[PDB]
Formats: sequence, structure tokens, C-alpha cells
Amino acid sequence: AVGMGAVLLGFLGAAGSTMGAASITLTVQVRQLLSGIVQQQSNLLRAPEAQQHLLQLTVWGIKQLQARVLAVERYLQDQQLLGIWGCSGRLICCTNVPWNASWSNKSYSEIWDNLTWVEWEREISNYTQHIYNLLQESQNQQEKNEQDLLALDK
Amino acid sequence: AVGMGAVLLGFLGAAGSTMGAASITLTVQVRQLLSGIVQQQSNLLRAPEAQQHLLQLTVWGIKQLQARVLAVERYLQDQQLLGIWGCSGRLICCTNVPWNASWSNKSYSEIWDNLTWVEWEREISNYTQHIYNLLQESQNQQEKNEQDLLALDK
Amino acid sequence: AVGMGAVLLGFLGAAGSTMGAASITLTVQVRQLLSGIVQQQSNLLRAPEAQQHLLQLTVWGIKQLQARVLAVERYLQDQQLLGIWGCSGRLICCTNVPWNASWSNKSYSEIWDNLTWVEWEREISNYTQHIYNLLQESQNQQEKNEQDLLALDK
Amino acid sequence: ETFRPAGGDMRDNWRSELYKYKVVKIKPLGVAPTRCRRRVVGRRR
Ligand SMILES: *[C@@H]1O[C@H](CO)[C@@H](O[C@@H]2O[C@H](CO)[C@@H](O)[C@H](O)[C@H]2NC(C)=O)[C@H](O)[C@H]1NC(C)=O
Ligand SMILES: *[C@@H]1O[C@H](CO)[C@@H](O[C@@H]2O[C@H](CO)[C@@H](O)[C@H](O)[C@H]2NC(C)=O)[C@H](O)[C@H]1NC(C)=O
Ligand SMILES: *[C@@H]1O[C@H](CO)[C@@H](O[C@@H]2O[C@H](CO)[C@@H](O)[C@H](O)[C@H]2NC(C)=O)[C@H](O)[C@H]1NC(C)=O
Ligand SMILES: *[C@@H]1O[C@H](CO)[C@@H](O[C@@H]2O[C@H](CO)[C@@H](O)[C@H](O)[C@H]2NC(C)=O)[C@H](O)[C@H]1NC(C)=O
Ligand SMILES: *[C@@H]1O[C@H](CO)[C@@H](O[C@@H]2O[C@H](CO)[C@@H](O)[C@H](O)[C@H]2NC(C)=O)[C@H](O)[C@H]1NC(C)=O
Ligand SMILES: *[C@@H]1O[C@H](CO)[C@@H](O[C@@H]2O[C@H](CO)[C@@H](O)[C@H](O)[C@H]2NC(C)=O)[C@H](O)[C@H]1NC(C)=O
Repeated sequence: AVGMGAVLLGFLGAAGSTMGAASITLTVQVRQLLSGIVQQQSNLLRAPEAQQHLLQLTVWGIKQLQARVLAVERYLQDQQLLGIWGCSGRLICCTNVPWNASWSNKSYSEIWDNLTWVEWEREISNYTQHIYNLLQESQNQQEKNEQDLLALDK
Repeated sequence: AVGMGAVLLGFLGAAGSTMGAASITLTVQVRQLLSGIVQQQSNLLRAPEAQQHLLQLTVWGIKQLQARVLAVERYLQDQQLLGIWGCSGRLICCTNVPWNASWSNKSYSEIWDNLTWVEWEREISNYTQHIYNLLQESQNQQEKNEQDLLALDK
Repeated sequence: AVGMGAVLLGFLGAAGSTMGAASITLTVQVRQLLSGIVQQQSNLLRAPEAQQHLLQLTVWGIKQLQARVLAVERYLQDQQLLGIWGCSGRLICCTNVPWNASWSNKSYSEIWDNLTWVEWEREISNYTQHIYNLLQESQNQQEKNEQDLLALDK
Repeated sequence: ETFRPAGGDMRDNWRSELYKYKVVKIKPLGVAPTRCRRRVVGRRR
């Protein structure tokens, strides 16, 4: 177990660690999704305007743009998803959806004190998108209930 | 009226339906804004790296990039707007702004049980951006009031 | 002091104004980050499809795309940051991090009624990223505490 | 009246297949009256 300042530097640092221990490092994985791995000892000037010639159409030029856009392309998908689950701006979000033993019948400690996330995500590999569908179906049945409430509410 | 799992598949499915009924389908319209229309029976591998030649500068290559970026370009505008209205991460957001009969003087049911959204948005077509301006002006008069509060609060 | 409708138009309008007065204009600075400076008297049709030839690969064509993507590239960084501080969708966000006199030992009014933001940000110029690191370290120590709570909570 | 064949503009070939299509832009933001206020109220609760 390391310090709060090291946690920031340790991208994928709780990969082989137990699922419960991984939660201190949620932010550091998130930050990587757009900015890549964090830099400590050196922090150069990352501002705009570094293309002073026709170099934006070269091999690397195109490649970089593709990598830049893909990076945000993907980030938004993850956000939009969390959004339509009603978990916007939450690194840990409780839902209305009850867990299913068919998905997994492990106790808290059988998971959180015994499994790594990739290990567990491999167990839930099959039932994942279906859950993603319930998460979203829940959110709707919530929005429905609100309009329901706005009707009785004069 | 269809099932929770069908609601997910029915993009623009409450288009001709009454405004009150459209609320169960808010998430499904949102998801389309970035990922397009959902796919059910088939879900292929949409990962990166499918451009193995100089094809990124061709007709379709450029066209795709334009469509990809425009898609997120627009998504953010809708978000940033909701954000500066104080409605971030909300599919239904209450405001402080009172409704104006000049905008519309229909009762709840005269709208929600009688109109489709596009039908209604056509009625409010004129007074919309002005509202968008009040929504934002409200948010500011809120932020002002908070700093006001932080001053008296020692 | 101007009106609520003018506040919307006045980008960087409280630049030389005192920090406390700048809060009414937070939204208007935010909106610029993606859409640039607001337009009043004229509001033309900004829809897609205005490139009818091979003009997307020209000087301006490339330049525009670079400016378009950079604009969102940067916007997300600011958001993702606020996100991993637990301040998503907040224009004013309270934290758990206590202020440090070493950073600055000015009273409320010594700041808010006496300084401009750029003036103050120049004072805090040195201690900023370190704070950014505490903000994030706090958020983690929060997420840790939640998992802690989920363990005792059966 | 008498009719003759024409083939000058290829766009007619394209109109021949596309006639049943049109593209629209989706407008996800929507605004409407409701008895729900903000802050500490959603009509008495
Ligand atoms: C747990 O999930 C499984 C499968 O996702 C559910 O089992 C069956 O799912 C099929 C659809 O794939 C339904 O037609 C069956 O009715 C389900 N079985 C039962 C007994 O309901 C199972 O229902 C889920 N658990 C709970 C408690 O709903
Ligand atoms: C997820 O489901 C797949 C099946 O869709 C499992 O892969 C194999 O599936 C065949 C056909 O049903 C079984 O006969 C095999 O026994 C499965 N493999 C194994 C190793 O059991 C896959 O195992 C499932 N994932 C998990 C984690 O159980
Ligand atoms: C409802 O909206 C209308 C127009 O947006 C308001 O009517 C007038 O708006 C002009 C500005 O365009 C003002 O100069 C007038 O003072 C407004 N009339 C009145 C009687 O105030 C109208 O004010 C709005 N309704 C309410 C209750 O404010
Ligand atoms: C929105 O306002 C426009 C006017 O800016 C309306 O369009 C026409 O405007 C002229 C000039 O004022 C009127 O003489 C016409 O009667 C209007 N058309 C119609 C069909 O009434 C437009 O109608 C307004 N939108 C709605 C839904 O009333
Ligand atoms: C205010 O910040 C300063 C510097 O950021 C802290 O002062 C020292 O910081 C170094 C690390 O750079 C530590 O090794 C020292 O222990 C710190 N000094 C003391 C007295 O703790 C200072 O700690 C901060 N203020 C508070 C109250 O923690
Ligand atoms: C921020 O810190 C820098 C130093 O890292 C200050 O710049 C100068 O630093 C040298 C070396 O320590 C000092 O001898 C000078 O006195 C500093 N300049 C001035 C004008 O004092 C910089 O001043 C600091 N920023 C603020 C606002 O005090």
C-alpha cells in the first residue's frame, strides 16, 4: 500500500490487486483515458500550434489525428453510457438494478477481497451487455415514473 | 405500448406518440447522438485500426472523419448547454424559470396528452432561443447568489 | 453593473473586475470554450455540409479541422479534471481540501473584493498543480471510504 | 404528344434510386412547462 501522491502516478497499479483495493485508483485510470499516462519529474509545455509546415498530411500527421480523435470518441461512449444509466459524474454509482446469482453468486468478500477486476470481468464477460441493457431499461422506467409524477402533480 | 427491451431498440419510436409517452424513450434518443441507431441481432467488433493503407485521405476516408467529428462536435454543444443551465447529467431537469403563457397557454394534458414533441417544438419554435437565454440567465443569477452567500458566510 | 441579457454577451467582461463580481459571468466564459464568442444581432445557419469539393485538404480545410478538434480536445480535459475532483456539472464546487496559508493568506475580501482572477491566479501560479493533485487525492480518499463503507454494509 | 429518351445528366440516375430517402438532423433538447420548480421544491415535499 502506497501514498496518496503515488496513487496518482500508478496507472493500472491495482491490476493484480484485489477489487476492493482498486477503488483508490479509479481517478488515475480515468485521467489516462484522454491524457494517457501521467508525467511526474518532467511536465513540458503542451499548448497548441506545433505544425509549422505541410506535415499534417504525412504518415505521423494523420496517425496522430486518428489517435487524438479516437481517444475522445471512446471517452464519450463511456460517459454517455454512464449518463443514460443515471450515473453521470460518478466514479462509483449505485443503481436500482438488483444483482442476479446467475450473473454471479459470490459474496462481497468472495469478490472484493478475492478477485481482481479483469478476473471478475472475465466471469461476468457473458452477462455484461445484458446488464448494460437493464441499467438503461431501469433509467427509462425511472424517467417514465417522473412524468407520471408530473401528471398527478397538477 | 411495448416492452422495456424494445424501448431500447425503438429510436424515434415515440415520434408520432404523445409527449408524455415519449419520456420512456429519452435514453434511446440520447445514445443515438454518438453511436447512431442501435444494433440487436448482430454486434460486430468495433475496435480501432481498420485503415491499413493510405485510405484515410480518400473520399470516404475524409467523409468519415468529418462525420465522426461533427457527431461529437454537436453532442458537446447539447451537453455544454444543459451544463450552463445547471442540468448536467439530467434527462429531465427542473428549472427556476417560470413558464410564460405567451410562449404557450396549454394545460398539462393539452400538451402532454395531446401533442407530439416535434408538433410542440414547432409551436415554441419562435420563443425557444429566448428561453435558452433565460435558462442561462437564471443559472448565473444562481451562481451570483452563491458568491453572495459565501461572503456573509465568514 | 449590467443586465442579465448583457452578461450573456460579455465574454471576458469581468476580466478587470473584482473576483466576486466575476461569478455572474461564469456560464458565458464556459460557452465560449466550444462555440467561441456569442453572436447577437445576427444568428446564421450553422448546420453541416458546407464542403462541396476537395477543399477539406487545403490550407484552411486542415486548419479548421485542427482548430475544431483542439477546441473539444481541451474542453474535455477541463471536464475530466472537474470530474475526478468530484465537481462534475458544477460551475462552483466545494471540496474537502482545506486552504493553505502558504498558498495564500488573504482574507475573503482581500481576495474577492480586491483581486481579479488573472491577478490571483498569478499569485497562486506556483502552488496550482500541487493543489490539483490534492483535489484529486481527496476524491480518491473519498472513493476509498465508500468501498470501506460497502464492506461493513453487509 | 411524343416522347424521346434522354441521358444528359447522371443525377437523374441517382434521383431514380434515392427518391424514397431524406436525411434529417435529430434535435434532442426539448423544453416544456411543468409544475416542477428547482432548489428546495418540486411542488410541496
Ligand atoms: C437471471 O438471469 C437469467 C438469464 O439472464 C434469467 O433466467 C431466464 O432468462 C430468460 C431470458 O433469457 C427468461 O425467459 C426466463 O424466464 C428466466 N428464468 C427465470 C426463472 O425467470 C433470470 O430470470 C434472472 N434472475 C432473476 C431473478 O430474474
Ligand atoms: C461464457 O459463455 C461461453 C459460451 O457462450 C463459455 O464458453 C464455452 O461455451 C461452451 C458452449 O456452451 C461450453 O461447452 C464450454 O464449457 C464453455 N467454456 C468453458 C471454459 O466453460 C464461457 O466459458 C463462459 N464464460 C465463463 C466465464 O464461464
Ligand atoms: C412573456 O414573454 C413576452 C415576450 O417574450 C413578454 O412580453 C414583453 O416582452 C418585451 C421584450 O420583448 C418587454 O419589453 C415587455 O415589457 C413585455 N411585456 C410585459 C407585459 O412585460 C412578457 O413579459 C413575458 N411574460 C412575463 C410574465 O414576463
Ligand atoms: C413564429 O413567428 C413567425 C413570424 O416571425 C410566424 O410566421 C408568420 O409571420 C407573419 C408575420 O408576423 C404572420 O403574418 C403570419 O401569420 C405567420 N404565419 C402563420 C402561419 O401564422 C409563425 O407562424 C410563428 N409560429 C407559430 C407556431 O405561430
Ligand atoms: C502548505 O504547503 C506547504 C508546501 O506545499 C507545506 O509545507 C511543507 O511541504 C513539504 C513538502 O513540499 C513537507 O515535507 C513539509 O512537511 C511541509 N511543512 C510542514 C510544516 O508540514 C505545508 O505543510 C502546507 N500546510 C499544511 C497546513 O499542511
Ligand atoms: C513563483 O515561484 C518563482 C520561483 O520558482 C518566483 O520567481 C522568482 O524565483 C526566484 C528564485 O526563488 C526568486 O529569487 C525571485 O524573487 C522570484 N521572483 C519574484 C518576482 O519574487 C515567483 O515570484 C513566484 N510567484 C509569485 C507570485 O510569488
